[PDB]
Amino acid sequence: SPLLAPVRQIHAFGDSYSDNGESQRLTREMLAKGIAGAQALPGEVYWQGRWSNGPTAVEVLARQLGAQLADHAVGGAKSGADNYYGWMSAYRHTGLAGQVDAYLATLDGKPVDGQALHFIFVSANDFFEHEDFAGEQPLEQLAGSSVANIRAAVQRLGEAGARRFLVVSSTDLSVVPAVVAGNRVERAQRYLQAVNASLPIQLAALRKTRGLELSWFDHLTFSRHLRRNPARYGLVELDAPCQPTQPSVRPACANPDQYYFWDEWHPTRRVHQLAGEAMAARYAR
Ligand SMILES: CCC(=O)SCC[N+](C)(C)C
Repeated sequence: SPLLAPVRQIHAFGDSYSDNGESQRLTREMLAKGIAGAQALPGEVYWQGRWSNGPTAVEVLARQLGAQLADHAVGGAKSGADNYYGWMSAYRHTGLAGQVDAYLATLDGKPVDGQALHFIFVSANDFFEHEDFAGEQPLEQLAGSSVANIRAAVQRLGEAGARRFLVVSSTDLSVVPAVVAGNRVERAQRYLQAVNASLPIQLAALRKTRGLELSWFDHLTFSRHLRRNPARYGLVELDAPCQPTQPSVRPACANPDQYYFWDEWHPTRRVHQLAGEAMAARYAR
């Protein structure tokens, strides 16, 4: 199958797996304004506003493709309007649907770039918020909502003029250290299988109806290759965070590039690099 056409501009939408500074900017604005419950995100033990110790995967992807990046993703973002952090809603809707809305409002009349790649990577916070705040919805129904929400984002961007998309699957929530510690490995498996079975069917139907260029990145296949043969990728430690934060911050491991996880939820820069390189692989430079 032929490589897809080159990419010169990316518009990225999603959560802390893509965020390159928005949760930092937004939370300082929320702190300055006095919004109740606001905290400085991501925190002290993170690199330059990323929720990791280096560039996120979409930033690597942009580098790999020779593209410029406008990264609208916000740490904590859910697939609908709002954030894992409920207190942000008093200031901005920073979920995927919020990000789409702000991107389209910020065009200032001008058209959508029909050549820009619209990059969508979200859903983990749907599961985390459900599990952390005792959500009552069955997981299959939550998965349904996540899927609807993502499809609706692509439909809305398409309606406004976007033509090119890369949508990332659920990551393997089942091996995230926070999920292991919460004894929630089976819930994560069931959730991520339901999103990843359904989403690509919905996206294929939309891609055909609206004549889109839509690529699907299966992040679970990707992390299964990394975790089955880690020495091949220079990785040694697959389960412990390099930078513990929970219950409290402790000293970082000395060899973070041999680690899969930076904190209890987020991958290291080395995993982000590998993912961004893999994501670039269906596109011509
Ligand atoms: C995990 C994908 C994200 O955006 S991190 C946001 C906050 N949390 C406590 C790690 C869920």
